[PDB]
Amino acid sequence: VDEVLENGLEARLKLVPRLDYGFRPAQRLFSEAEARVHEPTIRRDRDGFVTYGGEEYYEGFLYKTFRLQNLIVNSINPTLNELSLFQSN
Amino acid sequence: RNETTNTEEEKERLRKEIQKQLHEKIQKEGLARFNKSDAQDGNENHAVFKRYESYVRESQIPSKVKNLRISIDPKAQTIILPICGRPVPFHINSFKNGSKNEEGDYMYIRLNFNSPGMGSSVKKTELPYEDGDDKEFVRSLTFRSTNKERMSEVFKAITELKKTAVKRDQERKTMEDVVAQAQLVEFKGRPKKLENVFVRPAPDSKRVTGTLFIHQNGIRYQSPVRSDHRVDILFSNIKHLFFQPCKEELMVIIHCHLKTPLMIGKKKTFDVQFYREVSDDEDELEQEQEERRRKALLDKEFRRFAEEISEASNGLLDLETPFRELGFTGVPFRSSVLCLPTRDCLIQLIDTPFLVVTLEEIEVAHLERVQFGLKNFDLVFVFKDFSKPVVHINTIPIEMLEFVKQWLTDVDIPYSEGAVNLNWGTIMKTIQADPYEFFENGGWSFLGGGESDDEESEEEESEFQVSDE
Amino acid sequence: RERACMLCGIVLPGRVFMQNGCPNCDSVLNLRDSDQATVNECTSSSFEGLVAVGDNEHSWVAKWLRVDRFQPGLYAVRVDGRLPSDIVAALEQYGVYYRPRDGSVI
Amino acid sequence: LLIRKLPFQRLVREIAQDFKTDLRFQSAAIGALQEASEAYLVGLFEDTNLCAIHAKRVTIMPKDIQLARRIRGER
Amino acid sequence: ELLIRKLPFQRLVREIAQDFKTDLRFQSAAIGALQEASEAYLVGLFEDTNLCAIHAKRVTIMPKDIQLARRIRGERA
Amino acid sequence: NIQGITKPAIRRLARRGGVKRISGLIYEETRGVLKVFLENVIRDAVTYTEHAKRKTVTAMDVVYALKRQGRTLYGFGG
DNA sequence: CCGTTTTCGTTGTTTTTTTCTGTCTCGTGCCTGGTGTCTTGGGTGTAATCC
DNA sequence: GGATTACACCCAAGACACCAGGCACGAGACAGAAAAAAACAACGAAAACGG
Ligand SMILES: [Zn+2]
Repeated sequence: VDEVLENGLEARLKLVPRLDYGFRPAQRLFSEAEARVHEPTIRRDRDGFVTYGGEEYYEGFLYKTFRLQNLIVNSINPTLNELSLFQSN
Repeated sequence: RNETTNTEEEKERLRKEIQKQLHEKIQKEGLARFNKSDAQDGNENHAVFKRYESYVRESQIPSKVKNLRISIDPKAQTIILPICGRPVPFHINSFKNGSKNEEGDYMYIRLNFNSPGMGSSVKKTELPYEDGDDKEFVRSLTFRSTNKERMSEVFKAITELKKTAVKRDQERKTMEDVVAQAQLVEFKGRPKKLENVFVRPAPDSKRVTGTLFIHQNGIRYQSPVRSDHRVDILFSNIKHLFFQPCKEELMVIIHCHLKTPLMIGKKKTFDVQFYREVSDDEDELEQEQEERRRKALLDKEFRRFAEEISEASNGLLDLETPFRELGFTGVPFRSSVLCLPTRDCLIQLIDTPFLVVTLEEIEVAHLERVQFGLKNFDLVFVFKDFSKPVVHINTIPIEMLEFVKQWLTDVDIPYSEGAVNLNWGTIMKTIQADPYEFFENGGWSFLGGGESDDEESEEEESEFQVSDE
Repeated sequence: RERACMLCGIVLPGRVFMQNGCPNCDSVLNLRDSDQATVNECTSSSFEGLVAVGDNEHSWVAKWLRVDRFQPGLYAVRVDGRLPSDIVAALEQYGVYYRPRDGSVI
Repeated sequence: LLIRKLPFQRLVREIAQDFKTDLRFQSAAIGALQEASEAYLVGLFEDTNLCAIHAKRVTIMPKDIQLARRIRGER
Repeated sequence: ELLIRKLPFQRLVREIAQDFKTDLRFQSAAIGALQEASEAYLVGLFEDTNLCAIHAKRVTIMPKDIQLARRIRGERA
Repeated sequence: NIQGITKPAIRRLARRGGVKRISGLIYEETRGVLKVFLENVIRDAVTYTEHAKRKTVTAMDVVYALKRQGRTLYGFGG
């Protein structure tokens, strides 16, 4: 939970992107080189903050707002693999 | 201030003295360029008729003609018309326009043909018929038929044949004055290249990014989507090479102005532009700083590439950059644009159509609309080649008048001022008819008439600087 | 569309809060004289427990909700979101103590 | 002055004939009226030329005059 | 209702005023009057700009439209 | 403090003025125009204040400064 | 308000020639047609709360 | 059992805009008719000055 919206109905979250760059693809850090090779229409707004296909990826991690009705805030079961993938940066 | 206005006005007397020495110089260099022997050898110019033919032999006429009806031969661009049992051919070139009217059971189609007297929009240079005061012309033929559907199809096919003929003639003209250029010699090693570049005019209706390559005797633009959309430009054919960085623009530019026009796709052009675009409270201020970084990056890369083009030319091409601080706003075409001086040219490259005026090719500048408290003025450039049409720059703000006059003086261009928009279509045709007689009677030096020649004034009151009562 | 003014607890449409401001909190919030960000920071559309009060003076509920000194109308038992630190300091400048109605403070 | 001095005098008298019958005029009244009228019209033609150039044109048309008088605040 | 936020306009006014005399005070009614006048002026200017844009046979207002309107009004020389 | 006049505010002012589509440079152009207007008006107001030998700018100074420009304002004590 | 001076406004006549016009052809710019691609709607479809 | 509904997304249309073609109404050109303009002289209303 990178950001909590003051409204409390939604919140901006840090996620691992699920893209194929052109039934869901496995989660993987957004790779700018592969994204440009498969889709040269990448946008840039800041250093380390990249917007590709309308989705904002910050230093390889997706940052997208999600509804409160889209989250489980209790009985959360973590895995080392995801923990390492999140804490490596 | 009085001693500075005296100093500034003495520099303005030097400005006027230079302008007078420029008018006298051009008058002497017009009398030396045109001799009385050239006036005696006056060349009369005559309308050129493009000769065409429908058929040479009666065998060439198709056997389909046997029907006593209107038969069209697209291969020979011919409309065979049944005139009293005669298979009379009429070439699509002789044909002008057609009108179809279904009156009752018969379809009355009147096919009009080219006839002198405010006829076709084609210029006098090329006439669709041979010049002849004693020549009589078939102006129109009206036919009727009981079969409405076929007669409608025949009319469509005549109209299509005319459209195809006009399109082919435009395509030819867009390739005509274009001089047959030498073939670009590819560089045998790894060529220097600039990627993700857009070209203007575009070779296809679709805007596609390409790569620009430097070769031994020119540059090549090459689209990644189609190999056939290559644009080759020889160094020998480039007249001027401009670079323009993003000082206020959303775009970076490398512009090639050409000596001879090239046929890019369907368009004849003297100008070929290569460009790329940057476009895609502290956070918004930082986003402007990130755009300023992206500007500086593309500026550095495209400037370097334009210098590398200049180096590859072996000193045939100088790299020019616009002096933005000397720029003024005006309307050369249909939009208000910033006109930018360079070393050797007056340019506008941001919007199409492009303006490129070479300063050395100017004979005289005329400032139109200049008079008592006027809001704006127009600037007219006359060229040394009187066959070249004059260039108008309209609505230059009156605040820029004294700056433009100074700039024209600093470039050794004579100028004149007038309250009225003088017609140049008239002025030029008279000057083209006899250039020698023009200079004999004072050329533009007499027209200038800088001398105020005003002594009438408005009288004066009893001159008495003494206190009264 | 309705929002609950965080300070007094009244509930009114957000456009009403923007156009006219809070009839009770305008002496300390200036909600009408405040931009949309301040309106959101003092009026929240996410709330719970609609309350209608008829007589502030004698209603024990109004005293329990500390709204017995305000205009009768629509009020919310719980309001999502709290006043910002700068607005809290501004109110403390005026000498008025702010008690959150978010329920997390009791 | 581009307009003449006698047609303009007659126009001024004709217009003045509505507000009070048989009114005399003075040495520098008609001259001042003509100067003001020509200055006003020249300014209006300046604004009209600006609008016509704005429309990418060179010919001034009555709608440019109307736009100029609208922006000036003229009724 | 006023379409500009009050604090930004107050900060802008104080920033501008600080270039003529330091330690100046403004009654709140002075800022309110300034905001009313500025918005009324800007709305009239935008109406003239819209008229110019429609005259040019367009829908999008452009900086050249603003400059032309201000020139015709007699505000820019 | 001139960045406080955000793009949405200029959009709102253009919508109340009836403008249907807006270029991207309109915002900077409008900021410049507003700055010029405010500069003139505040300069006149501060002149009035200094003459009145005050350190506070009243509503009367603003009203007289607008009357000076020809922008007469009603409802502020005029 | 009343008497004075004398400028320049009103009155009329003759002559000049620049401006208005009848007439023609050409062209350039007004208007119709073909096309771009963006902002947005209406809909399917997957998925769901509620009682 | 039943139903209306949230929500993401696809297939598609309305709109302001860009580019091209062509036909006619305007500018340019020339020879002719018109009356605005220029120049002249006469008369005196009324403007500028005074007590
Ligand atoms: Zn409240």
